[PDB]
Amino acid sequence: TDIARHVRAKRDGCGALELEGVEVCVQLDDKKNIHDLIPKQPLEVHETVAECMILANHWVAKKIWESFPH
RNA sequence: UUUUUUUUUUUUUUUUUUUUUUUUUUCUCCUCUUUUUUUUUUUU
Repeated sequence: TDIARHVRAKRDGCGALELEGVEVCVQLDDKKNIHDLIPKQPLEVHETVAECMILANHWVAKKIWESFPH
């Protein structure tokens, strides 16, 4: 939690653009038919893991660029 | 006291052959309406 919170702190002091999409989820029972629909949401922990893997993939891309130029 | 005679089941067998699924019609034909076309993002 703390690590993610403050990786967020930094890379928003830089300043990202965090926006959203109109996404909905669907549950299907035994009969395979629509019990109900439910709008889904972005959760704190989604943001945490999103930024952890952003920074990860970022260092990855750095490594592989300085490692292979063209 | 009533003798004698009037044929019967066609003859024949020791002939060659080098093709081939099917088969033969039916004309030109008015697709109705918020749009440029949305798009990163993350959790599978």
